[PDB]
Amino acid sequence: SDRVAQLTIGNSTITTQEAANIVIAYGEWPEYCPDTDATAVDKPTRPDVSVNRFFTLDTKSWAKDSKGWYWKFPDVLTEVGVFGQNAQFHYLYRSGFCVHVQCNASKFHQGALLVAVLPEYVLGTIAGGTGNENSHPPYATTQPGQVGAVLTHPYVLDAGIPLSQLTVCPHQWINLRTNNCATIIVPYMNTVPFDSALNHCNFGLLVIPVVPLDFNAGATSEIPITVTIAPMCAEFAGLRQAVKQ
Amino acid sequence: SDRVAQLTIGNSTITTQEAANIVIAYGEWPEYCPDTDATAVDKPTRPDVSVNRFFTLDTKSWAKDSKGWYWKFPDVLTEVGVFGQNAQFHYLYRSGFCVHVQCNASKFHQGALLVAVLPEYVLGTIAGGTGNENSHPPYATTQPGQVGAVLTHPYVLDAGIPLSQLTVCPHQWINLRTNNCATIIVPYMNTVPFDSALNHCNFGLLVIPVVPLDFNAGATSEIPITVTIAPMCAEFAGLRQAVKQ
Amino acid sequence: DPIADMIDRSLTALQVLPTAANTEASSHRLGTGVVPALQAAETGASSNASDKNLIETRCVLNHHSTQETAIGNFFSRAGLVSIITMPNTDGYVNWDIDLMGYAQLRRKCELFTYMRFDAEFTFVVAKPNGVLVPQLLQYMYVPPGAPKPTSRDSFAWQTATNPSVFVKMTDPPAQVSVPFMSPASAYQWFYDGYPTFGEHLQANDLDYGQCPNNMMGTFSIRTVGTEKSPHSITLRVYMRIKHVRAWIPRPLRNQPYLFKTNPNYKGNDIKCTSTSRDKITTL
Amino acid sequence: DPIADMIDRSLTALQVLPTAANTEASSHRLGTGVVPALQAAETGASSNASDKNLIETRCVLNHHSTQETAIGNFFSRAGLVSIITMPNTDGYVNWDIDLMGYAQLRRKCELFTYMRFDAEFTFVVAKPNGVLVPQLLQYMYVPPGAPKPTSRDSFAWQTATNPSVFVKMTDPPAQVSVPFMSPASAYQWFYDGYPTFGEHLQANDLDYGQCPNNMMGTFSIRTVGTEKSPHSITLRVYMRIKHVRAWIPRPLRNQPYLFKTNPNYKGNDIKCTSTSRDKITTL
Amino acid sequence: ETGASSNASDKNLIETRCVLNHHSTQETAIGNFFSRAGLVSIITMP
Ligand SMILES: CCCCCCCCCCCCC/C=C/[C@H](O)[C@H](N)CO
Ligand SMILES: CCCCCCCCCCCCC/C=C/[C@H](O)[C@H](N)CO
Repeated sequence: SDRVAQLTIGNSTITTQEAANIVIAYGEWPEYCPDTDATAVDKPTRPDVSVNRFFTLDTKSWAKDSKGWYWKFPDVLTEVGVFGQNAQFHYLYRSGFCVHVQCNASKFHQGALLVAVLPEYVLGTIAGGTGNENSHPPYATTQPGQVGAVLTHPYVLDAGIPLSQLTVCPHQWINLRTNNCATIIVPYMNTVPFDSALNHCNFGLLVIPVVPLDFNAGATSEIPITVTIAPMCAEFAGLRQAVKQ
Repeated sequence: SDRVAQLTIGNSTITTQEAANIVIAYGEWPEYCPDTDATAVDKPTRPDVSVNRFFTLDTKSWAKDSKGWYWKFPDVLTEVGVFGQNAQFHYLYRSGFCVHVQCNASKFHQGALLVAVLPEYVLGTIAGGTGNENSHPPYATTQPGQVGAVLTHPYVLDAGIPLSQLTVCPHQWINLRTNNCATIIVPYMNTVPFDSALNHCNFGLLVIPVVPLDFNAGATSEIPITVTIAPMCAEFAGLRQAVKQ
Repeated sequence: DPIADMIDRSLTALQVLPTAANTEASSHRLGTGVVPALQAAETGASSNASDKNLIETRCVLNHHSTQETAIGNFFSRAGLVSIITMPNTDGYVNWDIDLMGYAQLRRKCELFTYMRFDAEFTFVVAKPNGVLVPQLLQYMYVPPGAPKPTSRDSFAWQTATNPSVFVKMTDPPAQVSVPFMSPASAYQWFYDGYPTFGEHLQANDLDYGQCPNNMMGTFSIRTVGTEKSPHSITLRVYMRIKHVRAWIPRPLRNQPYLFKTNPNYKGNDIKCTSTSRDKITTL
Repeated sequence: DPIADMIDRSLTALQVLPTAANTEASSHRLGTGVVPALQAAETGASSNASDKNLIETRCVLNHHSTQETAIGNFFSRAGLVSIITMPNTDGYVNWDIDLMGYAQLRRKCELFTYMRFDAEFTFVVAKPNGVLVPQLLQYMYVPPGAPKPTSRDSFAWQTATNPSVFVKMTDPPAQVSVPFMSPASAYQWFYDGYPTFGEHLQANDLDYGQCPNNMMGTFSIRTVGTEKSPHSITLRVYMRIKHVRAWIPRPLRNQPYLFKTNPNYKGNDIKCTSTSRDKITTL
Repeated sequence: ETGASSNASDKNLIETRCVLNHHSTQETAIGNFFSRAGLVSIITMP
């Protein structure tokens, strides 16, 4: 009786019939910034309907030998919708999020996905192979946009930390024999109450296939993955002309 | 002690030291639409800071033989600022306005301007000169944008009504020996509570020089005119992808 | 109250005036500082100087009523809106409802911007020389979207839903009452913009000023019989206006009309508003 | 209230636990429907099955304290952060403050994301073979923006505002206390983004991950005299951490470090996290 | 021209929110500004 779920916010609604429970990251709901922690003096703007809604990104293809994908937040939403406009005409933003990942398969397939939200995901290089080069990741790798990039060495997450203890972050599983979706609610986590949206990226969302996808020949060999996200309590301040990046 | 004035709204402030009084058109303040007159069911969005501020348009040049200029509302603001974005991503809008026109000259010049706000300003043609053609104004004439167009036959206002009784509309004067500014506050006047911003234009603002500008040779022969406007209680509804026109 | 930011006037009201205002007595006055004769027309307010502040007046009780200047008595008069002739030659006409075909009623209704009213229509019908011949006629009102009759004996003349009148030529003229039937809250005689979306070009330039809240369908008459009647018919339609409410007055038109759909004027003979004289000093 | 639209929870609170939780007695159980041994790890919650729900247990009162596992006792130990040598040859060195030069303290501090603390610095100084020679030294802390000394006898060594210590080699080691001095509310060891605006290119690609809320200026020592001292000096700096508050834990690094500013690793020898064995069935 | 400085605050020019700040003014006192030892003399005996 808790396997079904419905999330509505804005003018959008997500329904699921085989769903796990809802994960609130660190047990805190997202909220507007109180006066005791505020430092900016200008009155903030709250669009409160046109930015608090479900936005659907692109769709990846799960093969039999896939590595994994990552999206940087809120770089994924900075060119779409009115949230793409308020983040271009202002200097400061502050918002929570609500991530929902869908991937469905039949009763004859098998596989397991590990979804996880990781804050301050700083990428690294392989340092020129032999380890003597002070290499740096380019701008296309660190901030891919709403497409998202693939992983190269997923055992070390391309940052030197192992996959084996990634579950200390808020996380869920998409096991193909029980459920087909995963959902996390993330509050705003930063050292400063407001920040720029074009030079700072708060967290990264990682989808890594631990158990490989396997099926017998003849079944539907096209397994897609689709990510859907929604800001929660977005505020903005510091108006200035449009600067994209 | 009432010759000075200060208007602040948003993050903008207009000051004047030789000003006439403030005109409220038909004695009504602009306001949000109540529930007794509403027909749309979706919850409206109110940006309430980023669109309630003073926007400054371009600057015309008053010569010795000028005819007059007109601006169509809210066509002037539909490509600038975040108000240019919310009017492109929605289907319905509703807002008041506050018009402020500045034109200053010294104590040795003379002239008189008649500012007036006219609702449902439908333009016409000269019908092919001899009057047998069913001519129509083009799209560049009826909706000029934030530049504004000039008048051709100002005695009939290019609509068949004479200039001599234009003062029945809300209006003010800019007489160059007393003041240098004029200000009108217009509420929302339409038969329906919400409307589209790309297919309907509520009112027109007319600036017509009744008494011609005259001075002796040697003075500053460059007299500019600058219009500054500000929406008051803007609401929007009916979200859809961006359509410019 | 965690956020101290989120917690957070009409000018004049109307009154009844049955008669014109009286005139109170006054005397002379000599003083400094107070001056009602000097105004400032720059603020857009009209002057408030009365008679007693400029000259000395007596006391006059007037009982002049202001009844004839109300908008109800100004508009409730039947005026001609249409002339419809059946020489068309097949015994039926389909006339599109447009009440801007005759200039005397168009000038009065264009004095206001928005209007809301109920009408009352009257049909006076005879031959083109006033002659009378006994003849049976049928009127039928067709709403927008309904099928229209294409012949004298079509299936649309069965009038299973449509309102219709059957009347003879020798009878007194027919009269009907029509309620306020717009999708909007009031009719408007001016619409600044285009009715549709999309690109506006020189092929679609005639759309400018056509509001669909005023298009009310069509109107159809016919002779009743299935054969060809041998007489020419001419219909005249008169419309009264009841329960009037108006909004936002406008300047009146001083140029002669050219078409029914747009305010176009003749561009060569721009008529001056006043009749010209010779000198400024001699009347 | 003209608009009816405008008028319009923490999960668990903390508690003190001085000792580890006791174990209560239990018995066997035979029943249907109730099952604590079956869980679902898919929801991201850890299991809540205790010992008594799987086997039968006795009663054990334990008094094991959890004092050593607090974050205050875990971090308040002085560790080496710098080795500074004066063979540089002009009797002075300017060392930029960066506490990520030695891997044993870098691994402990990178376990958390945000940290807020006050430090305590200690300077142990001798010759490069441990030998002792009587010698006068001066330390000077230079905040970011302040002028730096460029010579052994510059005007920056007058220390009119700067905090400074004068200490000899034969003395006990010097100790100071430093408060929390960041412009933000906490230090962070990871910063995903660029510090500046504008275009990011291959010339400015090294800006990625450099947060200016952690750059604290520089540090300068010198021999006091105006001439050239004849001895080689070597300084070792040890830092304790007091009044610790931390936020948002992270996985620990299992690859060896390469530079002080970025998490780059060697891409050829990816070290497996566990030590490998031969067979899965034989330990 | 009168030699007095202006008294216009933030709230009289733009619209502001409510901000409770706890920034102390201790470091700007004259006691903390001057109580630091500085060099005044170099005296040599050759
Ligand atoms: C048996 C009754 C038949 C008569 C039916 C009459 C109904 C139509 C009444 C229309 C009321 C006025 C609507 C608009 C008037 C003008 O034609 C438009 N504004 C044109 O601009
Ligand atoms: C006379 C006292 C001289 C000592 C002055 C020490 C003040 C500097 C203390 C810095 C506190 C840590 C700030 C940042 C630490 C790391 O270097 C950065 N996070 C580098 O990532």
